[PDB]
Amino acid sequence: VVLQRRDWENPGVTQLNRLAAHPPFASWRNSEEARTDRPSQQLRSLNGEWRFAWFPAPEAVPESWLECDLPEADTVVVPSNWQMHGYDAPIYTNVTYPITVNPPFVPTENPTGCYSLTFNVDESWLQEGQTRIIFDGVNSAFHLWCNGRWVGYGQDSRLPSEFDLSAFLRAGENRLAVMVLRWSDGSYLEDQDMWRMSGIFRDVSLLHKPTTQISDFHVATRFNDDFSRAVLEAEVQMCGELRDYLRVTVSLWQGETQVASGTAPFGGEIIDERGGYADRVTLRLNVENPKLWSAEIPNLYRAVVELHTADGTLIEAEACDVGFREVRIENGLLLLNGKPLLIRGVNRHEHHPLHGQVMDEQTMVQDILLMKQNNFNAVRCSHYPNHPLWYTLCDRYGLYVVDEANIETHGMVPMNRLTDDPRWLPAMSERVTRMVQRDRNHPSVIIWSLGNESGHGANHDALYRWIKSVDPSRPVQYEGGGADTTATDIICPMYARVDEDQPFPAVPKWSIKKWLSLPGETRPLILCEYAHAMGNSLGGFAKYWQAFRQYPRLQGGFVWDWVDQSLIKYDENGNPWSAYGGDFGDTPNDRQFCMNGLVFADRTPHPALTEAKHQQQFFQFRLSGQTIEVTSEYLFRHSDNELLHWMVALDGKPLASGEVPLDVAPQGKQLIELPELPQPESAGQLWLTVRVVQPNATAWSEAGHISAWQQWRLAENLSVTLPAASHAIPHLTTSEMDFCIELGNKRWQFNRQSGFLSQMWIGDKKQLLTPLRDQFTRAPLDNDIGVSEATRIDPNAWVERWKAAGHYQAEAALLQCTADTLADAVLITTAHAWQHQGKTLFISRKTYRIDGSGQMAITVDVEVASDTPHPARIGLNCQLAQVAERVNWLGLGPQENYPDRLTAACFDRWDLPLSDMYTPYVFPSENGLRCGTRELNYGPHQWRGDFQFNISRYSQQQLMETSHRHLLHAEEGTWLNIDGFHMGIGGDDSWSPSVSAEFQLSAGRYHYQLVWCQK
Amino acid sequence: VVLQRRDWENPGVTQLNRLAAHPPFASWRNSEEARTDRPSQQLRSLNGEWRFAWFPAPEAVPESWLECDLPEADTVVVPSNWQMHGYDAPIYTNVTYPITVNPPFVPTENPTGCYSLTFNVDESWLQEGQTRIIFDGVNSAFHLWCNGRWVGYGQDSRLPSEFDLSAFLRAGENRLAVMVLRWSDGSYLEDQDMWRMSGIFRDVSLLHKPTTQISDFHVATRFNDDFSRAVLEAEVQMCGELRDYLRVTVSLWQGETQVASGTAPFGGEIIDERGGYADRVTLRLNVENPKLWSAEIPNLYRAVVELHTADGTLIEAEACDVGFREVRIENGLLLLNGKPLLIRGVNRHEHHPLHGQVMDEQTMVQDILLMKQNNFNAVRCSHYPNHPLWYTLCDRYGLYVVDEANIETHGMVPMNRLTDDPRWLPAMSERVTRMVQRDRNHPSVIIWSLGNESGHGANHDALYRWIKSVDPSRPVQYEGGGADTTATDIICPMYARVDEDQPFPAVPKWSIKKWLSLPGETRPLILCEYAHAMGNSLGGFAKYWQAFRQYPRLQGGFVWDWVDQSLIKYDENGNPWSAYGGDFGDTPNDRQFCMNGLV
Ligand SMILES: OC[C@H]1NC[C@H](O)[C@@H](O)[C@H]1O
Ligand SMILES: OC[C@H]1NC[C@H](O)[C@@H](O)[C@H]1O
Ligand SMILES: [Mg+2]
Ligand SMILES: [Mg+2]
Repeated sequence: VVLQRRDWENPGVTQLNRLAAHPPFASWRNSEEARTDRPSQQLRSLNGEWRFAWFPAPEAVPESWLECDLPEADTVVVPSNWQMHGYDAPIYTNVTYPITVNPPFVPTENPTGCYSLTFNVDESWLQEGQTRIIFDGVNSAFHLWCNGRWVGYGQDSRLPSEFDLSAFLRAGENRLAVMVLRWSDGSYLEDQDMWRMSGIFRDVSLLHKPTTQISDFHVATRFNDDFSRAVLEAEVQMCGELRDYLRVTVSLWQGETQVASGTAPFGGEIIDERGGYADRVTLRLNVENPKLWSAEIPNLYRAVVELHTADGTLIEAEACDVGFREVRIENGLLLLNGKPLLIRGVNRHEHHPLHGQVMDEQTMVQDILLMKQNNFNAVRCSHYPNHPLWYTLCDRYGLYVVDEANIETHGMVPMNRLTDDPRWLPAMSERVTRMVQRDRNHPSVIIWSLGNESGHGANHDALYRWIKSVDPSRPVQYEGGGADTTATDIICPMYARVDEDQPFPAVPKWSIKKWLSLPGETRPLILCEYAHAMGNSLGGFAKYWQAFRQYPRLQGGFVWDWVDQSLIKYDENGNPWSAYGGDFGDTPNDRQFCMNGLVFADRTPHPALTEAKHQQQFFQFRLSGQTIEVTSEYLFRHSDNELLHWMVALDGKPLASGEVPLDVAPQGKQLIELPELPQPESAGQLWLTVRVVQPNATAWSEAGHISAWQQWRLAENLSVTLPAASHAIPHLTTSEMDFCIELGNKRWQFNRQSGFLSQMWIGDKKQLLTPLRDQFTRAPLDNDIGVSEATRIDPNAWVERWKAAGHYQAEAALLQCTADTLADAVLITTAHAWQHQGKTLFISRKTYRIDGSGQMAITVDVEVASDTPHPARIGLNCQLAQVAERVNWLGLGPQENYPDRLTAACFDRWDLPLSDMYTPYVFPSENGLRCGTRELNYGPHQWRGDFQFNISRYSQQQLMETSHRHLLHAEEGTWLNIDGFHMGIGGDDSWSPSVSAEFQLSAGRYHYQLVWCQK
Repeated sequence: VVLQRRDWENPGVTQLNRLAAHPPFASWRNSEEARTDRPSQQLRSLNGEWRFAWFPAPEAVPESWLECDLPEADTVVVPSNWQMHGYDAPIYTNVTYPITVNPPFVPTENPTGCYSLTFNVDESWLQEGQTRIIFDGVNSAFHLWCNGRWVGYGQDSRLPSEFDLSAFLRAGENRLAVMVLRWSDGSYLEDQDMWRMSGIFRDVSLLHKPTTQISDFHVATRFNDDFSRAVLEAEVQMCGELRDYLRVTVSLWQGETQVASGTAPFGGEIIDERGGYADRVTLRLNVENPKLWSAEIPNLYRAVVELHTADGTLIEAEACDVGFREVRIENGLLLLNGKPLLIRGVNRHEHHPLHGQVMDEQTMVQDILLMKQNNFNAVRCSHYPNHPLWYTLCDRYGLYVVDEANIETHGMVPMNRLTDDPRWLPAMSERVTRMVQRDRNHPSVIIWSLGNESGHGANHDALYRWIKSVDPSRPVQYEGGGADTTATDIICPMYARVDEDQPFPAVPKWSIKKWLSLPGETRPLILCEYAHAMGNSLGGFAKYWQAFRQYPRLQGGFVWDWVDQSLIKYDENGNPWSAYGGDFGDTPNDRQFCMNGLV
């Protein structure tokens, strides 16, 4: 009968015998237990060891399995995904569906997981009341049997399914059987860009309720004009037999103090011509001076709802956390508690590198702490409802949540083929209505979303209107169909740029400043995705934050995204390594496109995370003379856990220091006057640095946490002292093959055929393994490669333009190599031309001046053909012979920084182990650059100038040829790249050229100089 | 397997294997035939004599009935209601449901009608193409078998159900079996004040289409400021295999004269980031000085849609009647073709004293003539979609139509118990979406209605918005929940008085002059029911007509109602007499309250 109906290939059947959706219940039988949130005896977990067998299709499952255990089944932990235990491969695909597109049919080869559990039920559970089983998430569809008898069917992987088991359970031993299908007609609605996995991946519980029970309750808060008086409105519904003696009490607690209370019999007000709801009641509770909930100060109350008799015998209690806050759109602005929000948001997927899509408390808490420590206030549930514990932790720690329906049909052509079709309106409505019914009581949820990337169809407008009518208290947003349709209260583009338009047919992406002012437009604009964090990325991030602060109706956005979705594999020696699409034999697949996070899958930060922290800070600073103005960007809190540290330094050396407490009202200013600063004798630039420190621990941070910082140049004294005249003169030797210069124990050799410095000796120890040569290329970054789908190549991507022009293959030809003795120096002059099939790309003219002090001054002038694509860099590289433990530099740091991502970095003297100067991105690329550098020390060498550098054990050629970080091997010696100039990295998106014109090397002529000496 | 699933007690299953809804098709294989509206060889009627047996429940039907005819079955005419042949009693109840209210369950004693037909299919129908069966209305739910094999299931009594029979038919003799249930979970949505009857009560047809076919088409008309230039916009969709040589032509005819024409290959404009519809095409035809449709002068054109090859071989044609008119609400007034309407309307049920709820051409024509001879210009389909011929006759003779979804839950307490519940949103959406997809091309339909007497729930606001988005060309109205909710473009009270207020709790009936001017109110007001014509009645009628003429935003209303719903019984001498509720042993019942007509 079950394989006869094939309910998984039928969009009109989304469930059989499933109970209504409701807020989370524990059925306490004691009000004190409910108030203090203690564990309930009536709610029993079935997590643990279950039996499991895998089958290639549902027709291959033996009939005996319903009756009793299969001999060849294994013991496995629930919750889990079965791909993580090795039964079949996880599939990573972005847009293309992982099955043939033939809606609503799915392949006959439909992998099937059979789970089963034997468990004991207590005798008191069968005498009276209702027993239900709850599956918090099953992917993608399943049938359930209890003691051999069929119970029901469910679809939608991301919301709980509940079934009544009262008529199926017996005293003693019981057996559940659950058959889970990988594919169903629900799969057409679940095309998110993520690993496709399956199984029972969220918790399983039994819940015991009495026959007369609370079946639903809703909480709402209404305010006066100044938020000094609130009304809590609770609506309660019951199921079972109505009696005259039944009563409902709602009490409101703040800690241990009862703050409000109300009691009533059942019976709503008249609703229409036929009467009202006999089985419902509304309580109104007045609260004076309520403490308001926000992400800055997450004040919660506890509401307890009791069903009891008139004589006062308790039947059951339920409870939730309540926050008083009002969200609304007024005159084009999104307001919380009367103030305009600025969203510092990120998109987050539920992902764990060992457990796949199984989430636990420990990982959720780790994410929330790291988010708040980096100045995030908001999270977008991309793109499905989360584990129910997630919303509780966002209520307690304080994050705003955007809660999103599990609907994405990206792989359809056109994108709205299903969402414009009335036969799929039933399936889509279950995904939205059940999410709102589960989550409507959480204060942290402030916006509902209709899904992601499904075009714009009439089913979207209908569901938009359904939510506005059942829940008027939250705005609704939807990005599909060009980001400003009639199904959204907020304009919510993805990857729109700050200043540049992208005029695509039908769905243009205006620049964000222009979009606000299109004729007729009045809504606020919040980007649902911006700043694609794929690999070495977030260039141009500061330009979004400058716009968000200047324009009132630009209210921020959600970065894409929090955590890299990589998985762990083991090699032959059992060493773990990070894997991406294609590494499991999954095909077709979309390769590294699954790794887009600010943090690695193990929750270690990428260098871009510090850039986000700095642009999102809650204190802004200005300097005028000796005065710092501090401006608070808090909306609700006074700065009561904040002190300002300032320091004045001269080229790294500290000169003066101090601290000042911060006493600044929300949205206010404070002026801090600095002491008379010292006048130093010596040459150099003075630097002032301020940092805001939190002296006391919070729920989310340690004592000493740095929350904000800023650096300025003060007075500069230029150096007018001429170098001391030495008595030694460098000696020049000319052979046919070489110029050699000697001075003491030091020796330099220049090859007369190649025209480069080929060797240096200190004593009799060689210093180079490779000559010092010009470099114009970089191992390309993900933003340079410019691919979102592995099958589709963009000929406008930087890496395509550089390969076509021959930048990676260009050969140096020598034009000139000459040597001359001056009075106190030897001068070497060289010129080279880089050519590819007749065309000259670059010319480089160089002088080397070696004086009596030992210092070698290098001067470089480069010309770049105006019709070649602009180069990625202009500098020198070589392979040094020695490996040292430390790197010491005077310049921006201490983390990796690039010309379009250097606002977070500070000028100072930095000292790190060599291994910290390499960023281990899983897909290897150019990495580890430090800009604005004046001095670099490594072993005996010192370089001085005004340059960017990177230093490591991997060549640019090795990083370009290697697809995975675990396959890189350290080379002999150390590779040094020293650049006079370096292109930006981009990252407005990663599938089209995104470097802004002010970060391209387009000048045509370039000059820089270095001194190389031995300290 | 069929009595194991019990699909009739489950609001989440409204159909199995039913094809998509679409405007009426005849599949002509010749453009001239399509233009002149001649009978199609590809559309075959199965009306006539069928076999029929009655059973007290679905579990009492013998298994043999699927294979072959029962000996104790009778010969009966289809279409019919089985209560009119004496198999059980018709029930007249106004508000109270005729079953125990226990949604979604129905009684186990669920009278069951088993119909069957033996018929011949021509050999050319099985070689190529698709063959479908169409039931225009079955009350209330049914399973269908062909040659012993289960085909599908449908609910909603008032809209067509279609099933593909290509894989089930054989050459020579075929047998259909249809098992019809009186009660289903669909009955909770069908609580209209009328006789409760059952059976196959509208036509049954076979339709033959080619494998590559026109699957849907829509017609829309846009105008300049003075109605001197129009654009006819036709959207056409196909099913089957896309080829480069396929083309669509739309021509527009006024009598014998071709007036406009356009041709194109398949391929819509870009819609979004993934492209456009490869299997759709939009033609735009310009028309100068079009003759405008109205109820006073019902000027029609004929649109012919041909699917053909580039060399000009015709694959199939479809056609409809087109009227050029614009309906809109502007500054609080309902305008047709730029002028403010005054609705002289009546509510009409499909009722015949001998045949029950079976409608025929002759009775429809008799009603329309009497309506127009008595100065009516408008009719409200109370409270369900009509027989498809009704809309064609209102196009040709000139009446405005309000077309209403088959949803009424009057007997619930409170009235919005189902329509405020998201688990019934699937069932309700099928009733609205399939009606709009069937009727959107008729010029006579000028307003959509969401149903009748179902309170006001969130399912109403969602469906209101669904229609405004798929069909912006007609206003939407809904009376429930106090007549002026967010689910209506028109204030549409029932039985509000001219000068006197009726201040009921939650749902007051203001007098109509006062309602127009409540702070914030800007919509026009048209009474969806007024002046109850029960017996010796219509006193005070002149006072409504005086108000309608004096106030611009009072634009008329629909009288309740056209025809008395009485039935014929026979005495001992065989003399016919008119019967009302209770005269068939039906109990409980609401007595003479079923007779409310002007005729
Ligand atoms: O990584 C690209 C990014 N683009 C937009 C989508 O919403 C995300 O799921 C993701 O696919
Ligand atoms: O005859 C009373 C009348 N009242 C209003 C209803 O809509 C009609 O169906 C009818 O019941
Ligand atoms: Mg996508
Ligand atoms: Mg009624």
